[PDB]
Amino acid sequence: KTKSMEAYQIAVGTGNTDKTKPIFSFQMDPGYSSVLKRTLLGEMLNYYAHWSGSVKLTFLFCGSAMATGKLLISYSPPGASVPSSRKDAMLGTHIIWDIGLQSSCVLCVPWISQSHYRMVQQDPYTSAGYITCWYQTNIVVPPGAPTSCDVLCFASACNDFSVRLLRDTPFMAQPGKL
Amino acid sequence: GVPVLNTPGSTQFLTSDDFQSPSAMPQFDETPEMHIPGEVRNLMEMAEVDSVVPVNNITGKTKSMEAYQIAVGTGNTDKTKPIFSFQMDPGYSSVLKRTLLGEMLNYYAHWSGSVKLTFLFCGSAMATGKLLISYSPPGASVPSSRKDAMLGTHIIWDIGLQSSCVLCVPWISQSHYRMVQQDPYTSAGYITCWYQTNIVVPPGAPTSCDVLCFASACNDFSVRLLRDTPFMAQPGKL
Amino acid sequence: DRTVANTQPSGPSNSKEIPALTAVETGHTSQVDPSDTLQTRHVVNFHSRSESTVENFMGRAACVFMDQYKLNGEETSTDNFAVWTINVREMAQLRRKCELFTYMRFDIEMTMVITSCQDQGTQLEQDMPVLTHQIMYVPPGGPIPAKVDSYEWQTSTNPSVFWTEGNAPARMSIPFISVGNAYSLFYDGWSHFTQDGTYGYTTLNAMGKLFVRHVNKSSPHQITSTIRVYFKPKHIKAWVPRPPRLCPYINKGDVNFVVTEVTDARKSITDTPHPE
Amino acid sequence: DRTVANTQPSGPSNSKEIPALTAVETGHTSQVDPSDTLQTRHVVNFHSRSESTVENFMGRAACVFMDQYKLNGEETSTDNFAVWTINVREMAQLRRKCELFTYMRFDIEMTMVITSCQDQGTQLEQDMPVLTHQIMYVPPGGPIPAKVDSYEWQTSTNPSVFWTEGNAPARMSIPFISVGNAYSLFYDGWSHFTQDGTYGYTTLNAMGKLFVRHVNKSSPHQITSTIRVYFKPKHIKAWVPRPPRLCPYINKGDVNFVVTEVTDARKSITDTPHPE
Amino acid sequence: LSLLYHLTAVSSPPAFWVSGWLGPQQYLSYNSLRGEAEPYWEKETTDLRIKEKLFLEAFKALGGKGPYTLQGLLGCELVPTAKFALNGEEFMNFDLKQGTWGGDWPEALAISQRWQQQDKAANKELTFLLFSCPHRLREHLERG
Amino acid sequence: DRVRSMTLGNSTITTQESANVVVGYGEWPSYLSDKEATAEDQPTQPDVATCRFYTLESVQWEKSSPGWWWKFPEALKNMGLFGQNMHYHYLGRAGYTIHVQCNASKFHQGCLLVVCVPEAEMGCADTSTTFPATELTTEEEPHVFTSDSITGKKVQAAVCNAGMGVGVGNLTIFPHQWINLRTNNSATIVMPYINSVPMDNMFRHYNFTLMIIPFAPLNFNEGATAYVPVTVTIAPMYAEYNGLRLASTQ
Amino acid sequence: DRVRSMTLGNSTITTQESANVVVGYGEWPSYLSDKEATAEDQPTQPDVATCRFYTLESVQWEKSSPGWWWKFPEALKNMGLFGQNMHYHYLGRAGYTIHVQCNASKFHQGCLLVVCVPEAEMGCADTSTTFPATELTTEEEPHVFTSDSITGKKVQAAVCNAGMGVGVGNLTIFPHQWINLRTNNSATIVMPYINSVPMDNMFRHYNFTLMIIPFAPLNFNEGATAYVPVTVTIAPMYAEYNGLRLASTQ
Amino acid sequence: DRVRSMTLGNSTITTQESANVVVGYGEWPSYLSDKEATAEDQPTQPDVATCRFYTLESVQWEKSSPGWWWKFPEALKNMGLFGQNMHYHYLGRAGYTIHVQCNASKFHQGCLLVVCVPEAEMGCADTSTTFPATELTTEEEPHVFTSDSITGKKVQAAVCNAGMGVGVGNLTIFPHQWINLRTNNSATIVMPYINSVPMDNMFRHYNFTLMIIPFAPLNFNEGATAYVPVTVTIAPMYAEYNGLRLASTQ
Amino acid sequence: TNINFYKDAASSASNRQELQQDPGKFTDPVKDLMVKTLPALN
Amino acid sequence: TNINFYKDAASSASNRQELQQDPGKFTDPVKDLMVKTLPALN
Repeated sequence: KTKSMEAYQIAVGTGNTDKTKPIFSFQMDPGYSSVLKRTLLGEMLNYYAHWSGSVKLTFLFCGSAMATGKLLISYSPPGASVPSSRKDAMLGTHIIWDIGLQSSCVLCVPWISQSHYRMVQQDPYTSAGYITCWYQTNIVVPPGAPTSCDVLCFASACNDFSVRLLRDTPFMAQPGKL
Repeated sequence: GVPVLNTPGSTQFLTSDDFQSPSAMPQFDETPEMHIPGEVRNLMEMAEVDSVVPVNNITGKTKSMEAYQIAVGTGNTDKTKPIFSFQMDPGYSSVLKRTLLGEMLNYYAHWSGSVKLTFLFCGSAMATGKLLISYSPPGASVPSSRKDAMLGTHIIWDIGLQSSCVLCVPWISQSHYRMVQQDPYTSAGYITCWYQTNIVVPPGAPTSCDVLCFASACNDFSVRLLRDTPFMAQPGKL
Repeated sequence: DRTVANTQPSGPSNSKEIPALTAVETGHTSQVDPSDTLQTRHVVNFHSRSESTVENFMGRAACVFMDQYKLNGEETSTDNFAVWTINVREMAQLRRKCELFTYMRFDIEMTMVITSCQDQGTQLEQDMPVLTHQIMYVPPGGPIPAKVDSYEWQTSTNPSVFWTEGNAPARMSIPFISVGNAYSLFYDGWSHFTQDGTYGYTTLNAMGKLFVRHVNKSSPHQITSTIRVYFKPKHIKAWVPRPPRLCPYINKGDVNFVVTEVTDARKSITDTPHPE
Repeated sequence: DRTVANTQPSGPSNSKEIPALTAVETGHTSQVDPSDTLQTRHVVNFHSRSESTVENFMGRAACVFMDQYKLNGEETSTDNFAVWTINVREMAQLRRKCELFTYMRFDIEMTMVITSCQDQGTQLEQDMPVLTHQIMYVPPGGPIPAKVDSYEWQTSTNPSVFWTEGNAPARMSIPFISVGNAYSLFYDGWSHFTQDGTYGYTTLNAMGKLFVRHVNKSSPHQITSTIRVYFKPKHIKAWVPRPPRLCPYINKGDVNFVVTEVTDARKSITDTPHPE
Repeated sequence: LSLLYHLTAVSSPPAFWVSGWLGPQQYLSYNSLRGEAEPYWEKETTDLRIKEKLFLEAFKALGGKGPYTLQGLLGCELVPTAKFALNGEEFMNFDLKQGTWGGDWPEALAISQRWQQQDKAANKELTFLLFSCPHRLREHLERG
Repeated sequence: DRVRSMTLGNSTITTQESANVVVGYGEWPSYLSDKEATAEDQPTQPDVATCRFYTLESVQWEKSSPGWWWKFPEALKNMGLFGQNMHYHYLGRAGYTIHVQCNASKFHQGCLLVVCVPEAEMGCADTSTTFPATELTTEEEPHVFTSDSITGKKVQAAVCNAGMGVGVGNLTIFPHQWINLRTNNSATIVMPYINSVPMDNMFRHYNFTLMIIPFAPLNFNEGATAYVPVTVTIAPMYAEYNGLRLASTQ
Repeated sequence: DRVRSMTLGNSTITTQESANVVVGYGEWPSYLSDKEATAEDQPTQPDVATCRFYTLESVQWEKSSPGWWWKFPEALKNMGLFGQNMHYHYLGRAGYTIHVQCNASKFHQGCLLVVCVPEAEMGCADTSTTFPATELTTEEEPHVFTSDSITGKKVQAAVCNAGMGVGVGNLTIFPHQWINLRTNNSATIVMPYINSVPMDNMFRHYNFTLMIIPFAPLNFNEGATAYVPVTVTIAPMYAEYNGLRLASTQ
Repeated sequence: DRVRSMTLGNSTITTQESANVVVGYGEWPSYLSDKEATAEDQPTQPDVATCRFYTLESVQWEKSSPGWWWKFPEALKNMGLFGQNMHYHYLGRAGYTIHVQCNASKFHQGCLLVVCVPEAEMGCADTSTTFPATELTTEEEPHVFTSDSITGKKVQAAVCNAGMGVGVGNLTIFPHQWINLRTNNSATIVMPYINSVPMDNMFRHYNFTLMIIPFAPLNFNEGATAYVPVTVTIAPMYAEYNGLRLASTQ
Repeated sequence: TNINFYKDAASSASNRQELQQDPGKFTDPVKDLMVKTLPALN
Repeated sequence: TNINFYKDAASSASNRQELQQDPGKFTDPVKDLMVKTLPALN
């Protein structure tokens, strides 16, 4: 699915199967998380060693206009495990997205870091939380509408976002002369 | 351009220089400084803090909690003998070193100022006595009797509600600063404790009580010459 | 140094104002703060973004040219001088940073960290005086040296710096040498008007060549010096930012690439690296 | 420069004021001067504590990194560059001074006293030009060199200094590189939220790595250089002071120690070293 | 082909042993008791001694007193491949860019930091994976 | 608002479900200023002859379509007086308002990143060589991305990346407008004249690429319109033209 | 004064022989300021739900007892709503008022250094390895120092040193209050939130250790109460909590 | 207006077709006033910890579904800090904003009376006896009405009546919001704290029942989404809590 | 620091102190103002 | 001496001249003022 256009599309579907299972689940750190890295926010952080500020994850629905549902996307602060049920997800920070005319509801995750700046690299200390999406209500589609729709997550930064310590990006890793 | 002559002391890394230097990360946005409680701005502020003195350096008693406890007892035996006796210099005296004041001085070569030795009684509340703690200035031998102790600087501590009487030793140094290292010149005096009155305890109270000495520094205390601490003596790579 | 915007205090809101519900289809990134979608506290944020500016991001000096030019005998060849058609693309570390923006107007500090090491050989007894290195920037279209002792090293008008080994690396601030008003880090057009010829940035921003040599005529035994030109783009006026390069660079003349994954693959869409 | 408080004049006192009699059980160090408990004279004390401040105590620069990186031939290995995960703990001399305080916000001057000595060998005839040394601070999470001639030495954004041997040691003032508002010299917590993982200061204050190498590509015969990074913590805003370390340091990642005596043992509680 | 040293060690045992497979065939059988790379060989023996010391320090890095069967699949496929497993479950990998081990497991970060404490151990791993493993793979392919 | 009308030149674009108009980097197009000018050829300024929505060939959005890219100054060659002035003028500056119309019913699923990437220098399928102009610029048909890696002496149209060796999903830094069939029936990106030089040849230089990349593949149940086109109309407002000379043989 | 009363939250602590209350480094606890804040999650501030004296397990002061240490943010896990908010919040800031009550008769001898040491990073008995979390943090019982050197993969609890490789008697630099049975029946140390970062995880990070180290061993003649307990109550005043998320499995 | 956004606590509810928000009896929720207060325990007031939309289990609207009822203070037990404070506090007052989201396409028929009935005392299937608590309060799943009369020692869930022996269609006197799939994709009922006593136990007392009763059964032609869920999210704004004590074993 | 010792403007220091930003160029590029509180479309 | 030749604040000299101290943080940390002359307890 990666090295393709299936990497960005979050497959949200009309079904009873695995609707108490996360639509997606990754770590909030744009720096070292394989999901939130290699994007504008993630690659921007990878050029630094310390980062701060709220991350807005804008979830754009890509499906039929007749499709309607509710997706509960939750940022869980560190200290516990990754959310395994929507009950554990709504305890932390969560946003309920009603699929509709807007269809681009954004989970603007807060800054609940213990320190002023988190670590871009894979550091167990001052790490971020986890982003998990769930089916608040199943996306009901008419017979003419496709059952399997998609979601695109957009990582962006707020007016509160900042980075501190410049560094060379580990992504490149130049082998030799070009 | 401007004619400049390379004066002596150039292209050298003096360890105690305040020269400026180009930054690795220009225009770096440092994390905003929050008001973290406990802003220590002088090392003497740490020295000024009463710190339990391992007075009882007796073998076995050290590397333990018996090092700090001065065993003061209810008896007729050796009550004309010092409760404890050591040298006043926090720098090289084995007793007053390895504490906040002592280790603070060991990071320097010259020190000055009065040392407060706060003597906290750790015994039964019914226990009552009098301990005469004396700082004797140098020039004579260490006090061997309480008569020789009261001649110098002494404080009579009445064990009671306070039970933390402090011998704030004076600054009777010939020079403005003493030597942290073991120097016979400009050395400090001697701290010796004696039984002014025997600590009488009721039958229900324990006979052998304890005393904890706290080395701290006054508002007059200061050090002059920075140096590497001899305590560490790093063997090699960690 | 203006800091980040402080998170304004917020409380429970059941209003008809939908901050989270927006439309990214419009091409507008939602301007919502955590207060907008969540109940937060009033924290006076002092997280300055000074080091996160293009001036500071490009301020870090990174190596752009690595070549080995040699001093040896009288058999002068092309290995006694290092030739570089001055381009950021050569080394990928700064190439990615520059290719994070389409156009950048900047004055470029060129620091030559020359490292001279005698080439391993049977006979190394030589005791050569301190090597002096000439780093000349040939203007685009100007004459370029053919040998280490050619007339082009007589810098009548070509800028040059003579640096003695052991001193501070030779830092020369090259001004904005561009025919246009910016440097096109990407040039989607072609070299010629007939939609042919060379393709890419190489056609425009044709910075003049840089030639490095040993001012010392010869050395009893061969000594190889690594020029290690580092670039510090300052006075940045970057325009049209671009995403940081994903695929590893293959060539310094084009952005030609071997297809790479969008990001590190993970077991499943629900796979979160977390402590057990 | 405010001096110490002058000893106020005092006389005989039989009052109900008990300066000596206090309670250290309260956690308050008695503020009594010699005048309070003894009859003293009025001396105007000028013993300034300027050199006894954390700014001056930490102002003394002490070596923090000792490693030997080598220049030799073309068989590049990990011994041609010196790697250091920048931490005060490495050398105990400054580690004890820093571990005299729990948190310290400071800008850190990093001075590289490179000492290059040719390795003793059968053949030392080589006459190498003046060695140039590159000292690059890799930001935490940034790419780190795999070889002495890797792309990571092209410092596009990583700070670096090129220093020629024989000049003043390369002094670079690294700013406050910390995610938090201070440097946790002690971190009683763990690396991960599950109360596991790495324990100690190493989890936080994750200063980026420092890589030192010879800018010169090769040397006819092997030459070993000792980097000898010395740290000068300036602009100190130290918080929560701690007692100077008693036990000798065993590891640079933890405060793990072999139990040591509280202080030097003495014959008896009444034993005073005194002249006879 | 794909060179893969199957590093393995037991905290409470053959304390440490390596199974180097140049392809599906096994060509190296290193053991802790022998201390030599029993099937050029001297350099591989030194590298595997460094790996043995790293594995011992990793065993010291884990706080738990229970048994720990550390494993790894170090090598290069002609691309370096580093996958470390604790108790038979993959827990950390060595990032070549950042040049350090890590993963979601807390023991992953503990072991990575402990190995980072060792002098140039991360860059020793970098040389082993990016340079030494492909060099040995090519040398053995030409030889065999 | 959803409904909108753009009247640039003779052509007029009416939309009912279009999202908000995006102005490229917030700068509205305008004629090259005298302070910003480099040529003294008194450029001609056709207000309506060249500044009008030229409708490009309709492109069908398929279920397996990876994406497409048009090189705008170039795509508009031999298409009206804008292309004629491209041929007849050495220099050229224009701000392009790209309205991409991709109409679909309420039962159609999908979303397109319709991003205008200035100087989107594409990579080659064989990295050593460089593709010909017939692979980058539209040649009787827009150029189409590929789902996986491709080889040969062609443009590396792997939709896996943005085409420049960069992350495609990170292309939103450039001005863009997503065509989500749920919300957007069209995308409107108003790119100003974006170039390093004040004016450049419109054939020699490709000012930008309109990359229309379906992130969610068009999925529709049977009975719905299979032919869902993606038309591209572009209006070069403020189409300045310096260096008038003989027509180029393009 | 000897008598004192502290009313923090629901719980109330009354003392009759307690010494003067120590405020950690002279700074009274307070909520994280907006100028000093780093997170924008609108932290919850339970004034009485979390800011109350939680009574920890009573510890008997023995004649041979070397000492004890509690990791405060951690010790209070699964103990009331403070522990619940620790589980449910990623970030956490609190100023802890630790009242240690060690009551004894007038015939009991001894003194305890009840010192709150911020970030008291302990050493390991085997220096090469590192102890597990079950050795540092209280696990059904406070962790107890040892009179002499100990070995094994455990915390170096040698009471000979402070536990960090440092002189134990020098610990008084940190805020402290001695429990001298002659004078003090309890110790009161008011530590503000003491950390480098504005907020940190209360399980990942141990803010401080309450080290209760008897310098003079408890000596009492026969007939006196042998069981002399050392209870620890701690009130996390101004217990701020950011990063609300799922409860940690601690 | 159809579109709406409610930001209560950490959670945020966005709607596009929701009808007008209903405030229970026109009184907006608020904290218990001192004039209206009966307890002097200084109640804790978590502004965001407890006052947030807790998403209950999704319930499928079936063609034969009679209806459902949740007991709100009770349903939210063991669900976040609101349930934790329910366990840990004897008294409790809260105003509940119930957003019931039942999304459906334009081809789905049906309407639900989503009525919040304060103190909806239900009847028993066998009138002589009384049902257990496992029949009224939600037990791993919401309780579902029955189309016809039922027997046994269970709640009389006959959807024929309102469940209290009263006309179900007359339930609209209580605050309500109909989920008509033609118009409403969700219902929003803002019930203030509605009780006789100023505060009552949230387990002992069921403040109200959210009865979602489909008056028109969900009818959809084949091919349309058969699984049409009815999610229930409830935000207890102004969740006051008196009588703090040990956690209830519920 | 602000003092320039060379007449050439290209010889001056890096403008590290200059912190300017207009995120509305890339984060808010729409022609019509889009308010966060207000619905973005219709 | 006071003149700073680099724009970066981290590039300035050591603040050796700054002599500030608050020993009351560590030597007088008690909430209630403890006067030396007055009895500390009762």
